[PDB]
Amino acid sequence: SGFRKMAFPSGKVEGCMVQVTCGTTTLNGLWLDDVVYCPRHVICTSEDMLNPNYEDLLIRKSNHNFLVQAGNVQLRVIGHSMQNCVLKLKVDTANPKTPKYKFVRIQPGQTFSVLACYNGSPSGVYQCAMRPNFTIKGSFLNGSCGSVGFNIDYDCVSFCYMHHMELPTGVHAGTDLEGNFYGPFVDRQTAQAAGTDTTITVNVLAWLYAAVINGDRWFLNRFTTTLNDFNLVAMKYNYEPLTQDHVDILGPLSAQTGIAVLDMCASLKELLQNGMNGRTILGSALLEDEFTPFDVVRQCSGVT
Amino acid sequence: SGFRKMAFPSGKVEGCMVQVTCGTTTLNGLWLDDVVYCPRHVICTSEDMLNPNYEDLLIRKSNHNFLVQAGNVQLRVIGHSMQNCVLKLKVDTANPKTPKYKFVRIQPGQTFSVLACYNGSPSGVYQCAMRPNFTIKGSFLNGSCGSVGFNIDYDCVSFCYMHHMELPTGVHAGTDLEGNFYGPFVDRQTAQAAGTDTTITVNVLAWLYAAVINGDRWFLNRFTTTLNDFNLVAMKYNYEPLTQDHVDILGPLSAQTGIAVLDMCASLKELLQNGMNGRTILGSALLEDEFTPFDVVRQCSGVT
Ligand SMILES: *[C@](O)(C(N)=O)[C@H](CC1CCC1)NC(=O)[C@@H]1[C@@H]2[C@H](CN1C(=O)[C@@H](NC(=O)NC(C)(C)C)C(C)(C)C)C2(C)C
Ligand SMILES: *[C@](O)(C(N)=O)[C@H](CC1CCC1)NC(=O)[C@@H]1[C@@H]2[C@H](CN1C(=O)[C@@H](NC(=O)NC(C)(C)C)C(C)(C)C)C2(C)C
Repeated sequence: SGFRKMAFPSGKVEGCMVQVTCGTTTLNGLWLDDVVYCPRHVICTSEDMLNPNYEDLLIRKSNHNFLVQAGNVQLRVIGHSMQNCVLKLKVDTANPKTPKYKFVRIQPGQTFSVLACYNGSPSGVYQCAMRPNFTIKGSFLNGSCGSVGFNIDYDCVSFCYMHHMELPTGVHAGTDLEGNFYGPFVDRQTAQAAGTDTTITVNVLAWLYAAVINGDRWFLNRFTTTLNDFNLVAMKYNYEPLTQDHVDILGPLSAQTGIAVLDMCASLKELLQNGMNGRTILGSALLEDEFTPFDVVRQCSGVT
Repeated sequence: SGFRKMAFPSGKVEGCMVQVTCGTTTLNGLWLDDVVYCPRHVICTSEDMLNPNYEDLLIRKSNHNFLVQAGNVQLRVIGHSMQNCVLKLKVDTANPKTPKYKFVRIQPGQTFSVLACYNGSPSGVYQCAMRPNFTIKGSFLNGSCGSVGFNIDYDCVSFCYMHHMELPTGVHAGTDLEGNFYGPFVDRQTAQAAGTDTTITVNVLAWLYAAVINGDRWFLNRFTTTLNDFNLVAMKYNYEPLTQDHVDILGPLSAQTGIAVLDMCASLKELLQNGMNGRTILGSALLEDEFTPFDVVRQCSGVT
């Protein structure tokens, strides 16, 4: 029993983290086969970051300007390109610890593990959700850039996030491993707005199922509701509208609890309308939306 | 910026996890040098667990009754003993992936990372606190027994916890790596009470410092207080009494925020007396006590 925010075990990603240095900027790189991936703003001075022309800045740089270090071992750069907002540094040495891997662009509301790194050394691992507004609420200090988000499928690491920048709330924006930002952000230090951020309704339901499975049932009331009716309560409380895809995704949890999704929506409506009256659900005094149905099924039926 | 419950990177511990099988019971073992450590109740049938005589039960067992598997590799057992509530299985093969390690007994209020494992395969990693009543609030399904808690100091893994049992709230009890339970618990399926559990006051203060460092300051009020005066508010709210050791431990955070500990206590008193009035601190609608000052300094000044 018990329900915690759990990250994937990070070992397979630890073996891929390197330090990348150009001028005095140091950040983290991801070393897979004979290619090191990092944020392209590694080539910028503090001044450059205000309005950088990355093509012109990159042109001043040659292979030998890029100090790539794996532990206490210097890799030799034999090629450099920019793909969108990532630098790819081609090295002579394939990473002998390269796991089976893929690059995936994750969808809003999906979760991933972050291996927060400094100077190419892993400090810590935690679980994050891609918010509907394509930010994450991470823990990222100066040095953390190029730290990566991932999922593990069997023995296969799916890399989905590289850390680039912090936005004015203490929220985080970054790219996929092809260097495409999640959201409207650009890698320039100028005014930029994250959208209004909605609650991942299907995640909150999954978490209420998690609460039921773990014996927290108090919020389970006498009522039911309709897709139309709940989705009207959702709109008012800045929750994302629930679809039949969502109802279908909740099937395994529904079937494990013998609680119809629409009953669970009725409980949710009453929590949104009445609040929680000083009580807790899985030790939280708030509705939690950073667990996918997948994460709940994984944790509550224990897959490796 | 940002503040999250972060676990140590788990790679060094992943390489130590094995599967241990006796009769039809399977759980996790920790393989260090030529010794595999697991919970001794691996030798029990469901019936045995009610009132086991571990000495007599162990006597029915020989080296060959113990199926130790590292991935798809069977280790050969050349010795077995019981130390307190752990079995030590001596194997022919030293773990080639043995990290630099120590066994430590942690104190109440200290944190550690759990690598939750099933059939000797790591599923996930999360951060836990040894509660004042020597339980933990983990995520542990059938199969999780022998999963371990640890800290990483430099390159040195300090193992501090092995998972043994679940108590009636969905709370967890286990041993150090010498097989001594934390708390009054025994490895028998019979009525057992965890003490009343107090709040780790020094941890809550560390977390309020974390909140200030990250710009959440609203709870910072005009008042101050005394050690005696706050500790009287603490007693009433089931908080552990704050000592000068605690004030001294909060020094680095005090000095980083230029906020006197006793002012921060005054804010805490008002939160305990008035509650939070529907507001949040670092995205929590509750006072968080599972971060040590150490964890706050680590995260908020980024050590690897
Ligand atoms: C990483 O590059 C790193 N070296 O680790 C770094 C992390 C942050 C945490 C403080 C430094 N990211 C940046 O430096 C990033 C690079 C410049 C400016 N960056 C920012 O993150 C800035 N954010 C920002 O200007 N946000 C908007 C665009 C105004 C909303 C900081 C003000 C936090 C430095 C670029 C290219 C975006
Ligand atoms: C591990 O052994 C394992 N195989 O992974 C297991 C984990 C729990 C989660 C369901 C099984 N632990 C036990 O089986 C443990 C072994 C027996 C009974 N155990 C319990 O955890 C029981 N708790 C319990 O009886 N608690 C008290 C003592 C009544 C407060 C369960 C009821 C949860 C099975 C022993 C030796 C304690």
